[PDB]
Amino acid sequence: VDFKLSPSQLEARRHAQAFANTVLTKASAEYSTQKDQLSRFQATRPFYREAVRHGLIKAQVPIPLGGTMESLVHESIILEELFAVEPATSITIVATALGLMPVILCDSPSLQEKFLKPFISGEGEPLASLMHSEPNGTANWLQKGGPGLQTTARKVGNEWVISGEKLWPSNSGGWDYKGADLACVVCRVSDDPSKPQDPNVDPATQIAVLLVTRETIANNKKDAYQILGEPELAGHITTSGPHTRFTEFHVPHENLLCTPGLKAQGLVETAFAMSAALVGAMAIGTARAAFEEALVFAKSDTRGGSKHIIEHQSVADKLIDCKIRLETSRLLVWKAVTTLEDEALEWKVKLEMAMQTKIYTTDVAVECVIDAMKAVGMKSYAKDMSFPRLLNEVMCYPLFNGGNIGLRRRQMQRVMALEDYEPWAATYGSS
Amino acid sequence: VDFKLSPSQLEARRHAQAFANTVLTKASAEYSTQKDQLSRFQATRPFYREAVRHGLIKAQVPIPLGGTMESLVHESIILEELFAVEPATSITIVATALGLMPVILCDSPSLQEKFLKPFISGEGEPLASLMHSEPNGTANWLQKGGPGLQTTARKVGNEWVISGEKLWPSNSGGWDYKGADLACVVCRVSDDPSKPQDPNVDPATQIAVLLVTRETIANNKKDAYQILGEPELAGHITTSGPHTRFTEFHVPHENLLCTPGLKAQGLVETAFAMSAALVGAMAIGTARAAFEEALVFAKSDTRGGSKHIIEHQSVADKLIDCKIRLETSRLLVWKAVTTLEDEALEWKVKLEMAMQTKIYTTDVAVECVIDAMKAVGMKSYAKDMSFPRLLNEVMCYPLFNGGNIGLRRRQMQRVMALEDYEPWAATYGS
Amino acid sequence: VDFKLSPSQLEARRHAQAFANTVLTKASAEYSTQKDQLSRFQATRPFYREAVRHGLIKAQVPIPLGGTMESLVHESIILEELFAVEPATSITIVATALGLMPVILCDSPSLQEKFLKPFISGEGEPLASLMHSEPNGTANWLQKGGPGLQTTARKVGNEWVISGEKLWPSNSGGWDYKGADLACVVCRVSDDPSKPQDPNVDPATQIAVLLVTRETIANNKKDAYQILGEPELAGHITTSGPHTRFTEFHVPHENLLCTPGLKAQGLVETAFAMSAALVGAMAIGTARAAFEEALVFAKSDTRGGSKHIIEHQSVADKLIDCKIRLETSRLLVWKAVTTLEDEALEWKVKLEMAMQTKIYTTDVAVECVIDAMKAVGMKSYAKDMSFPRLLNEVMCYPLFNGGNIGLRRRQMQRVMALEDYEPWAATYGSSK
Amino acid sequence: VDFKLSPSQLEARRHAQAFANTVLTKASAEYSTQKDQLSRFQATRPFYREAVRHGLIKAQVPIPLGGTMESLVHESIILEELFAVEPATSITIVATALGLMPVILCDSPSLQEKFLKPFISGEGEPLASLMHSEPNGTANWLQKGGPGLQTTARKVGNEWVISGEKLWPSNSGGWDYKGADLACVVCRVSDDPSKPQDPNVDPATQIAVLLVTRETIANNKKDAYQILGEPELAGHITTSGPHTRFTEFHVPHENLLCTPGLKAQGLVETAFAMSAALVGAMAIGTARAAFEEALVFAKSDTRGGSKHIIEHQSVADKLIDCKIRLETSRLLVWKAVTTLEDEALEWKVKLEMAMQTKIYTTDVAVECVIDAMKAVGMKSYAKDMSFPRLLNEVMCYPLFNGGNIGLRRRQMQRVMALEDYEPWAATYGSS
Ligand SMILES: Cc1cc2nc3c(=O)[nH]c(=O)nc-3n(C[C@H](O)[C@H](O)[C@H](O)COP(=O)(O)OP(=O)(O)OC[C@H]3O[C@@H](n4cnc5c(N)ncnc54)[C@H](O)[C@@H]3O)c2cc1C
Ligand SMILES: Cc1cc2nc3c(=O)[nH]c(=O)nc-3n(C[C@H](O)[C@H](O)[C@H](O)COP(=O)(O)OP(=O)(O)OC[C@H]3O[C@@H](n4cnc5c(N)ncnc54)[C@H](O)[C@@H]3O)c2cc1C
Ligand SMILES: Cc1cc2nc3c(=O)[nH]c(=O)nc-3n(C[C@H](O)[C@H](O)[C@H](O)COP(=O)(O)OP(=O)(O)OC[C@H]3O[C@@H](n4cnc5c(N)ncnc54)[C@H](O)[C@@H]3O)c2cc1C
Ligand SMILES: Cc1cc2nc3c(=O)[nH]c(=O)nc-3n(C[C@H](O)[C@H](O)[C@H](O)COP(=O)(O)OP(=O)(O)OC[C@H]3O[C@@H](n4cnc5c(N)ncnc54)[C@H](O)[C@@H]3O)c2cc1C
Ligand SMILES: CCCCCC[N+](=O)[O-]
Ligand SMILES: CCCCCC[N+](=O)[O-]
Ligand SMILES: CCCCCC[N+](=O)[O-]
Ligand SMILES: CCCCCC[N+](=O)[O-]
Repeated sequence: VDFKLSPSQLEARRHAQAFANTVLTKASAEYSTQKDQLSRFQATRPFYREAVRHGLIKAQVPIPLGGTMESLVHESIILEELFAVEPATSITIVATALGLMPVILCDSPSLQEKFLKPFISGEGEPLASLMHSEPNGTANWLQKGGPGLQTTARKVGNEWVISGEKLWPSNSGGWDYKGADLACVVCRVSDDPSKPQDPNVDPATQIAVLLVTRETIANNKKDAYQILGEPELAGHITTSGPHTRFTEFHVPHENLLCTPGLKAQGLVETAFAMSAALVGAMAIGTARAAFEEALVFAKSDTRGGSKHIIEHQSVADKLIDCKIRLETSRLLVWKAVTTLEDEALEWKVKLEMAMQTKIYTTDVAVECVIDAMKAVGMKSYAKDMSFPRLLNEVMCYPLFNGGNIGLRRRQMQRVMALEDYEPWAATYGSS
Repeated sequence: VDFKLSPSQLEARRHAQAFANTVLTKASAEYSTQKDQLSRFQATRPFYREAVRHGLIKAQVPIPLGGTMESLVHESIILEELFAVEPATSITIVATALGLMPVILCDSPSLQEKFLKPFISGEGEPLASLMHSEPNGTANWLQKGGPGLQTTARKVGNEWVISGEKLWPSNSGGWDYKGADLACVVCRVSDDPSKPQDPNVDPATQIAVLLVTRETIANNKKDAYQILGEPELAGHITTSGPHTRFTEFHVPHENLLCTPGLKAQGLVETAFAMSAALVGAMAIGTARAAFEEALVFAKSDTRGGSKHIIEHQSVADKLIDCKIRLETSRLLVWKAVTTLEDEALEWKVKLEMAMQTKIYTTDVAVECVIDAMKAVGMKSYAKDMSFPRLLNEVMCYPLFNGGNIGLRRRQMQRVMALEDYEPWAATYGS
Repeated sequence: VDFKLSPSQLEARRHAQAFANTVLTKASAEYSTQKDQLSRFQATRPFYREAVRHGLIKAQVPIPLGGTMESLVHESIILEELFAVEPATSITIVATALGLMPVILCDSPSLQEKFLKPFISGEGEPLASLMHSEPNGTANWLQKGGPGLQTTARKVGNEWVISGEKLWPSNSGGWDYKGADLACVVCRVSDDPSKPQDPNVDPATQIAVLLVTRETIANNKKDAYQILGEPELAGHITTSGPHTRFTEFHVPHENLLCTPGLKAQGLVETAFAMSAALVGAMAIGTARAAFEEALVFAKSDTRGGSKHIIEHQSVADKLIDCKIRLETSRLLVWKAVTTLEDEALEWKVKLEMAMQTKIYTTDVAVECVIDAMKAVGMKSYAKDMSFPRLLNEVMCYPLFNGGNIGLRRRQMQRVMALEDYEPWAATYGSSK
Repeated sequence: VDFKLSPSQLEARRHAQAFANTVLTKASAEYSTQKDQLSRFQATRPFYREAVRHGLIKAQVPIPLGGTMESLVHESIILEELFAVEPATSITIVATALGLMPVILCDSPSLQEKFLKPFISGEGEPLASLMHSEPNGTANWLQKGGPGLQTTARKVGNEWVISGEKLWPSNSGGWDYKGADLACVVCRVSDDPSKPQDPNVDPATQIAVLLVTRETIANNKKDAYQILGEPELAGHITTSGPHTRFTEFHVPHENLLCTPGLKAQGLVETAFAMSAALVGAMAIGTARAAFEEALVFAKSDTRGGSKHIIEHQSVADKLIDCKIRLETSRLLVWKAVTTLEDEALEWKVKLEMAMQTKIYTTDVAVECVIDAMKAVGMKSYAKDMSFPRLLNEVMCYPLFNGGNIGLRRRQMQRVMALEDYEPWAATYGSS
């Protein structure tokens, strides 16, 4: 057991820090002048171009697939540094990563070569999006006897036809609402969308993922793909994750990611279990920013007293609790990603580790930001400090990438209920 | 022991609700348009105008002083209902209340008559402000051996001369940066405004409060009263609480609220204890709004499943936590204001109850909002729901009106450490 | 609205303290020497005797029914004072109160006169028990399609025959395992106990409460009522709440408390709702003792430093947190009992308030005790301070009288899910 | 970065498990009949004997010093397994380990050879004790202007004389009240113990450690070493940590561990930093036992309903919180002990990490047991389940080995306040 970083991990840290400090710090000057979410998102396009120029999108794709990702620990380090400075553009990078995951994870070299090509070129500003979430919600998307996903698909000739709505998937409409360069659209198979999901079939058997490109959208009637709105978010105010409607939207059969059913469901589950672990690094970067701002302040400011406020035990208690939350969170993320990379472990073990990580790191990042604000005091409430941004940004984490209450805890609960659940398998090995 | 509300308390609640629903809900359409904190505050002026017309400023003044305040429980009920709908203007009302308190609490009939007059007229949009807070902080303003307050006053003939800076006090600059109608400026007495506070004197013995009106400002040089900046706040984005600088600012001795010393300090302490308890009503309003929005959602939305989400035990657990926080908070605020009204209790007993109340209610209001968001899920994060606004608004409460960490817990700790501390005197008697 | 105590409420507090300080403080010297739960229980008999002689058992019974209970607030004050000193015997008094409740609450004077008689005499050491809990659990007793209570009853002739097992009900076996003076035994009506509960019938419609006394037990075959064991508890080590087996136990029809069904469930729900609120006073007593010991310690010990430890912010923060939990807890108990006493409010409003009260006060008392220990430090861990006892005692509260997780949270949840739920009805009135 | 266990790490776990299961499980039947703390401790003597025979005492001493300790990760794994089953005797082993540490850590091979000798032999039942704690408290022992330690020492001719009282240090009086085989007695140097400590002297400059064996005690008058009493503990009821008075107690100058002053305080601080980190593993073992007992119950009891209790979301949520607390704890412990072993890192980096570890692991192990009990419900309150013992055992951890409130948080606070504090040095290296 070993925690030391290799020279390439230290170089990824250095490179990510440099990118964030030299490039991302310029973003706010551009996006703050914009009056709405899409406009703010479009204001970040030049920084995502710089990201691409700096190899950061290429770094979202494994080396065997033509990318430059070295490991999930490198990835975790990169995200913590990026989110420690500015989530604008950083969010777009990870949303693209998630949207590429179902293709990265499929077992089909031919499909991969085709769809990953623009993401590993080091050119343009290509966007990917995993379109799962819906207006009616998704916590119950696999509930037997439930309505299931409201975005359905049916085969017609050599085409699939998508009917439904999505909401929240980052990058989905692209820079311009003519679509992401690659969207993985998660659908429930249904020959008659007017009829309810069959209460006697396991919903996981009915899942299909259909790949939708800008060409796909161009090849459809104007009204078949419609952006109906763009949520104005509390924080991450420069991301795009619009409300999209598909009406009789046609997709070629060659764009079906895999055979509909458990294999499709498994690809979605895997993709979101990878993101469950990595989202902890985003949570850590945000909360670390809050902790470091409070820390510097408490060591430099006496608040009209005789001593720096760090000398007050109550103030120090808050900073201590922040520090501990950040340390345990990082350790858990690194354990989780290495667990996911471990070929000798059952999926069950990986999934449970990734759920734990998502739940802990995202819940605890909120407490960390709030305790930092309490330690700094009134000054933390005004916009000449980072806290107002941080408080809004950090509250996204427990809710997003599958919220902790409806989704992650339920996924973890199912694994623990299994007769062959081995709580410590990721640590002490299996029996 | 009784929890029953009287006809006039129930009518105060109805009147507050109707005012918030018919008047306050209209404010957002006006202030949302504006580009900066000050402009948003100014867009709010017609609504404060209506608040005066509805008697809500009079209601901040006790009846023996010519106002219409009926009791602190009536007050608590009004604030809860106002903040459950819209803190814009509501905030301006409570800041005025606070700015009036040192005058209300002093026992000088001629000062009360002269300075409370606009606030009991029912006319105009008069503002008050208690100007205590400073750029450098105030948690340590009474630390023996510390620098103390950085706004100082010295007597020069029949006048006092103010040198220094205030930051945060609501309404202080008025609507137009020519000043609030009444400002109570809290100062440290210093003959030499540049020599450090004497490490050998108890800081409480050096406090003075000077009353400053738009007339006082108009009677000084332009450069003696400078507004240097206006914080852009996370929430309560329509309030004003500027950075003010006083340079050789002259105030008549007749505008000295009381004898400098323990008495001036006691007046500030008493004002901030009353606000300590009443800010709990604010936190309850904001947190209640969150809870009720989450509850209605949980009972009417299945989130793509077969049952309303209130049926999921993890969801119900959050709402149960929210409800308990609110219920215990309102009980504590009513106990505190009642304790404050009791002529039989000693000050320390009242102070300590007021401190517990500010600490508890403001800390748990935050948890209540956040748990309400977690229950609603991803939808709570977008501005078509109330929560983004509520989240920012709620975080103000543990930090403001004397932050819990630096101020209220230390006030409470001092009381607990006194030799004659009786933890249960407000309940079982002294 | 008003928080002022009356001369009678102040006297009630004075009396409870006097009894705790002069009588209950002596109990330890007697029970500490005993080897097992039952023996420890028996060693408290003389103390329960004094409590009866002080009127404390008579005080568990409403005035209209021949007792001396003045109100639920009086009761709340008394319980807090008793538990702040010694839960031995105090626990027996409240367990009796619970056992009396289904009778107190039934609408039948003739029944009440007969069964409450010994409890209001001011003599002897009569014990009551409400026997609901079972070895297999009760969180799901009203789950439709579930097994239901495993203690069943059937009418044979003009008697009822009880089959099954109870576990946990305080005082149930009496002082000598020949039975409590009054036991209210909650059963599920079944004509064939070998057949499972009908999954199509609402469990609440099958509930029956049978009154069993020492005579009822003496009139049955010796093997019809067997005590099988007595749990060794972490804290409250002087109570008795044994494991009881009923086998073809015969009870006279005149001992059926009311018509079986929703009415019988309603009496049980009402009794446990009342205790749910009053059990907060117990939690408060235990946690108050933790708090005051820590506080006096912090104000008189410098732990080798120059200043009393109360002057350290982290220590103060703990005592502040304790104080706040106790203050909010008592306010909620008084609001909840006062709510339950209000004739104008719907049951669901009273129930919901009682559930919140049980949940909040019991959870936060645990925190209060643990924080008081952290503030005092290593010294809190040794038996020359009260904390080791307070620690084990306080952990009882979130688990007992209907656990927060399986019972109280679920009862509250059901009320919140109802179409006509009014969150603030107890504070601001109904819109109905 | 790597979390894999080596074959020797796995054998250590297996061995520790076998020992706890075949040996320590039998201790209860023996100590449960005894009527006081000292007799309960004495009733565990045959079990410590087996422990020595199994090599567990030898395993407390680094190999370079003649012991078998392979690493601090091995040690953490051993302690976790032992305390998951039975803290009787396990606690004695650990107390001995702390007692040995000032010698292990000093730079005197001659002292090390002489005094470690019994502990590396594999025979008898030798006990060590680090005697720091006192009747009047120790959280303020280094406060300038404060009374300081109330156990003082002075040099008289070629001997040191000890005046004062100790309370709590485990094993301090040995099996029979004639003394531990080795006690490191921590003293404040005072020539005239009637005088107050000089408020102008830095207290750390006055610390001395005197080694005291059964020999030293035998060579002194009986009245000069008196056991005044033995605390009756809430949990860990089979340990001894008596109240002892030294009156004119004579010690040969050869038994002086090192130069009094900062060197001596340094040794005490290092020994207590190591234990701070390792006490985490004890708290994990205890909390794990609670979690596992609750899990098994939850997956096999319906509590009179139709489904196992784990299917209830509120029960699962408690179990989930327990697991995350345990998982984050072990991670922090392993990170701390490896940080402590890193020769490249400055001491304050190691100290801050050790403090983090002790505070977090001990506070959350308490929450874990109580959540476990709440999940199981009323059944958890009776002694036919483990929870009553575990609840009492777990409450020791936040209070002992330097309590979080008075000691570990202030130690961490002081480091954080340093002008050159580097929060992430143990992770991302020092600048
Ligand atoms: C910046 C941002 C980026 C995003 N990125 C993407 C993306 O790339 N792709 C994508 O598809 N989506 C994305 N989302 C959406 C995100 O993944 C959400 O987590 C997702 O919509 C699910 O939300 P939810 O967990 O609240 O579930 P919902 O289904 O909306 O349920 C909401 C709440 O209901 C309750 N609930 C419902 N069912 C249960 C149950 N069975 N048990 C207990 N409680 C229940 C819970 O309290 C839950 O929190 C993004 C959102 C944001 C804001
Ligand atoms: C909308 C709004 C309205 C307001 N209204 C008014 C008003 O009408 N009048 C007015 O005067 N002010 C007003 N304020 C300011 C408000 O009252 C603040 O609470 C006040 O400025 C004091 O801030 P503080 O508690 O953070 O103390 P600071 O002195 O700013 O201290 C900041 C932090 O330092 C730490 N600290 C400092 N000293 C200690 C110590 N001794 N012990 C432990 N920790 C310490 C604490 O963590 C504390 O939170 C308003 C602010 C806002 C945003
Ligand atoms: C089973 C067991 C084994 C033990 N092993 C040993 C051993 O081997 N060797 C040994 O020497 N001791 C041992 N101890 C004692 C243990 O290490 C205690 O932690 C130690 O006695 C110090 O206790 P304390 O942290 O509570 O400090 P104390 O000095 O007792 O202070 C108690 C409380 O006062 C408050 N306080 C005091 N000063 C401050 C401050 N300046 N700032 C904030 N708060 C303050 C804190 O709340 C603190 O918790 C053992 C005890 C037990 C029960
Ligand atoms: C001192 C003492 C006095 C007592 N007094 C009496 C008395 O006088 N009369 C009497 O009858 N009993 C009494 N009891 C028992 C007490 O009332 C218990 O609370 C009762 O046995 C119910 O226990 P439980 O809540 O743990 O439920 P259980 O049925 O034992 O359930 C245990 C756990 O399972 C889980 N669970 C089960 N079902 C669900 C569900 N549907 N949803 C979510 N979680 C679930 C919960 O985590 C719950 O805590 C006493 C016990 C003690 C120790
Ligand atoms: C790695 C995370 C992708 C951005 C957010 C995805 N999501 O919310 O599901
Ligand atoms: C009663 C509330 C007054 C408004 C805020 C005052 N303050 O923050 O100090
Ligand atoms: C009012 C208290 C009764 C004693 C305990 C009863 N119970 O746990 O159910
Ligand atoms: C690692 C040693 C723990 C046993 C005693 C700890 N202590 O309290 O100092």
